[PDB]
Amino acid sequence: MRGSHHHHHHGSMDAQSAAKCLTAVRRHSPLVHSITNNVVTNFTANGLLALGASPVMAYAKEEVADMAKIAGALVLNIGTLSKESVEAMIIAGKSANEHGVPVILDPVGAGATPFRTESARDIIREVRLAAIRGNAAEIAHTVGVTDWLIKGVDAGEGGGDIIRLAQQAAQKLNTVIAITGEVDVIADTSHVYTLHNGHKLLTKVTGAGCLLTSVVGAFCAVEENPLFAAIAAISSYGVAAQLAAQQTADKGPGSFQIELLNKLSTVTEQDVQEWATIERVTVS
Amino acid sequence: MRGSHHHHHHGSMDAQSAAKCLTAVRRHSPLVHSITNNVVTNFTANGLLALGASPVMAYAKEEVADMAKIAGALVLNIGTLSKESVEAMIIAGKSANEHGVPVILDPVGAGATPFRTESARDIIREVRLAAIRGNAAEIAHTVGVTDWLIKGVDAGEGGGDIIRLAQQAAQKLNTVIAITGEVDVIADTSHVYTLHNGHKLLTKVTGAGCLLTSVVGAFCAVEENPLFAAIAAISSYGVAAQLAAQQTADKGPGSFQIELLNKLSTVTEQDVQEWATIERVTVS
Amino acid sequence: MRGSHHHHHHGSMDAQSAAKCLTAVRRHSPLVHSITNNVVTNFTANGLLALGASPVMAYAKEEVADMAKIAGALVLNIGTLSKESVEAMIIAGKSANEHGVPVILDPVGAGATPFRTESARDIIREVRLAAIRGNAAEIAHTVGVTDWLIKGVDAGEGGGDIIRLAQQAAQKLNTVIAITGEVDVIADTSHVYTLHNGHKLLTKVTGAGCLLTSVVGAFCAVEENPLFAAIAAISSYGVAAQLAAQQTADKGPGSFQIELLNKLSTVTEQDVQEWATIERVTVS
Ligand SMILES: Cc1ncsc1CCO
Ligand SMILES: Cc1ncsc1CCO
Ligand SMILES: Cc1ncsc1CCO
Ligand SMILES: [Cl-]
Repeated sequence: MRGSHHHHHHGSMDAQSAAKCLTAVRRHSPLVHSITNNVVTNFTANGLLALGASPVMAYAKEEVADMAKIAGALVLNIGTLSKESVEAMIIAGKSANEHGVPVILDPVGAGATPFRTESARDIIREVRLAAIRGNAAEIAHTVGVTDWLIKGVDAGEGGGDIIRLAQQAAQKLNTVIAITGEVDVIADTSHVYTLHNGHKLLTKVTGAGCLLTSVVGAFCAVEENPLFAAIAAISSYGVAAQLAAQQTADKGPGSFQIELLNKLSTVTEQDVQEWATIERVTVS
Repeated sequence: MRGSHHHHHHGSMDAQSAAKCLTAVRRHSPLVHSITNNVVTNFTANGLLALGASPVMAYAKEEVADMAKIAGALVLNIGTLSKESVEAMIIAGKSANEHGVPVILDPVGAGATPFRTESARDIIREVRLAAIRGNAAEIAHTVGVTDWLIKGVDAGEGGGDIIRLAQQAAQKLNTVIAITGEVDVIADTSHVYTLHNGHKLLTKVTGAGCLLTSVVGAFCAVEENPLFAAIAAISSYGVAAQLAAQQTADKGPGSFQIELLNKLSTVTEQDVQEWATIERVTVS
Repeated sequence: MRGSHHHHHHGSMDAQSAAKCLTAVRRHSPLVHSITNNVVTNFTANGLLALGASPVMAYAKEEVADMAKIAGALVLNIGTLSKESVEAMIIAGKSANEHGVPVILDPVGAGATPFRTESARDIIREVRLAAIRGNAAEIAHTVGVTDWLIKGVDAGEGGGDIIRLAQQAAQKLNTVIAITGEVDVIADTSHVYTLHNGHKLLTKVTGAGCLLTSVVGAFCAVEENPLFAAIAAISSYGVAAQLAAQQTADKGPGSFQIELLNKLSTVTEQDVQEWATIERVTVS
């Protein structure tokens, strides 16, 4: 089911190709194996079901190798990590690597404690990753940006710094780096894009980001290029979120959470084509 | 308190009696002890509360025997099992057995990985179960395929193939077998029934089956005969699910999940007596 | 971010001051580190985000000390405790004590099993707590090392005994004791208050109490006096609950839960000032 829905020889990844990827997810219902934190398990599963994917949660070292080998994508999330779960994530990741199943990492809280930072690097060192999704601070700490410079990530300013961070981190780790924030930045070793969809309400629902990383996995299961896969995932999620906010912005984060689940199931190819905002960044 | 709300010497289980058990659950608010997966814990607890029962979750080997013996029912779910949690489930089940507390099992994933099939089997070997609730494949692979026939060529589900599986499994494991899905069959050693109350939207809510097994536990806490208890539980859940679906319409799986919790609370004894569809199967 | 929003010199704690603390919580978005049960993690995080706080969940002994020292408050909840989690809770509490981070305890199920009663007591013995939040029975079983320690009249149920229970527990443990029920009673070593806000629908939402404890934590992060912080937290929460009920009372527990999250976000200073019912108990 891992097809090719876009190629740079035809131009920059765009809304139409993103919309195609979404339909492929609905069509193939990829099995997405998540080894995530216990604050977002139920939400992640429900979000994936709403979207049209097949979620599976298995954490036991006695069975993670077997589950990951048959999955369409593997997503590792250290939100509530333990030494045991980190072990399982690497066992699952190696099985995934051996079988060609793309692996996505969400380094939740990397930088907050040495344990999270090191566990994130342990995974990167022991597992080949198709992509890493996180906020600017988490990415900077994970890749090793020098202490004193990290501050350069604070506040909310853009136009190059965050864009360069993404490309430099991608070049260093040889993977796709997706930094979400006021403006989202996605890059691989030689290409960079900025995405402009979503709604601030997402910052008021726990797991909004964790679920997003799982959605990136679902798209990575049907699109061979993780960059394009991630761009389509984030754009689709963002449109779904904007549509959800229109119906609940005035009600509150509770109604919005529920409506996001509804929209992930009702958002159409037409919606993405019409509202997705994807911009290629001139790199040179 | 567990009593008898129906006897075979009073006819075959019917909606009338099912509604009576629902009222009994709400009147006694039985304590239902769950040792389940972290993907459905919150949803399971909220569903039981809405229904009218009192949920409690306890997993540590240092207390499961103590919590189980004071419960009205113990429910074991292997959704996100670990070697340690299964050992805890058995310790809990044995305490329940020694104190006369009904034990219900949900063999989630049995047949998907060897670890899961064997874990389900270990529990069955060490714990006397009042009932087992799961899908056809999970029941078949846990008991082991003996009878293969059902129907040739993809045409119809038949129904007799599942009825056969249910009763055979009930006889082999000497327990109540509740198989749910498109079919829906419940049976014990000498009796078999078919229920017809559900909705496809349940396939869009994670833990929809896990919560259903917990509800079966709530009913077994007040109805002495597990066959009657399971039938009442599933019928009531099914009616609630139908009402939730009506109210939901085309809103989405998020709205439906919320409405299911609402209806488990507002569904009435009269609603059950009216929509519960219970068919006793005449096999010979 | 921990300032003082009231002083007994200006009289007793009142709605006006409660309102100010709420605003303080939203201004600082205090980081609330919770080591809680797996049935309420998502609800707890979502509730804190809606309120305006910043939740973080960390449980591994490899990081709980590092996470606690940078938090605004530490919340310990034994709902689904394990030998490992209790150990981690104490490690986190000691670290928090070393840095002046307020620690709140929710002795869930204390008295139901010896392991929980013992565990609750081990934490109290090893960690200086700012406050303990639970129901009458849990507080009674926790402090009642002997059946005579807490002096009072033994009879059916309890009420006026609650105020006396609170006073004695607060004096014996040297901390703030918040007992919630149809009527809430909060006390420290020298003052006693009863609160009268909220709605019975809260008994139908799992984690309603666990979240409240976390909210007490968020307020303690911005108000140096734990008694005052606890009153403001419980009053604000109750008001949000009444407002949510008014719009959900006849829909069901599912709708209510969602509306509670909405209201924790939309409830204003004015709402608290007008609805919060705080009464100082003339004791002497
Ligand atoms: C806030 C939080 N803390 C640990 S995991 C988590 C969920 C990410 O949204
Ligand atoms: C998605 C999931 N993972 C383990 S159990 C479960 C719920 C089945 O609906
Ligand atoms: C009911 C329950 N059982 C274990 S923790 C818990 C959450 C408190 O509401
Ligand atoms: Cl967990």
